[PDB]
Amino acid sequence: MAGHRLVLVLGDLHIPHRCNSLPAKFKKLLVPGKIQHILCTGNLCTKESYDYLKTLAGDVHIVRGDFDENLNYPEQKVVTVGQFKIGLIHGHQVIPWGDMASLALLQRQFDVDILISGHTHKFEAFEHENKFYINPGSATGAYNALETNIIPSFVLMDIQASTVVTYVYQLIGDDVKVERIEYKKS
Amino acid sequence: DPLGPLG
Repeated sequence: MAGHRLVLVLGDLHIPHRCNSLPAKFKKLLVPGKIQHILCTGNLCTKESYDYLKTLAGDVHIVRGDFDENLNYPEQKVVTVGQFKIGLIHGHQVIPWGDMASLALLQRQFDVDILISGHTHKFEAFEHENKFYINPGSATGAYNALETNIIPSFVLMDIQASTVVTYVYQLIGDDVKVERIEYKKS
Repeated sequence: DPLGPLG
């Protein structure tokens, strides 16, 4: 993976109010010395989880969730990694949640190739009208505003040239499912 | 391969 840039994408942990920690099998995968950047959708919700992210990578980016204690976090962020402009927002601002029309407006407003958002606690990674939309879900399986059957998940973006290969990690039963999703810039 | 970049 020389020349690849590995970006961990996760959020909605809701530690400690809703969950105590990440699943054991996720923690065995998330080890220091591999990830280059972390893009976090927020709702950590405390400094202890931010410190944990810093153990995984030096470059940690977080946006403000509606339950985060740290009010210094920006509401939204745009970053460039390789050839991709990437937008990041927690997503409680999007009503109804996950609304495709509202996310596409945010894509155009941020002017990004990839838009990352959270809040639904439901993993999604898909291309729509030649732009890419990622929701990493909740890496702890925290309950959301509506329901409790939440699949723990996170995403890893492997960026090279104008291609991103998005690896999705889901805890289904007690086993980790891994799938690979490709998106190419035009 | 099986766990991608985290394997």
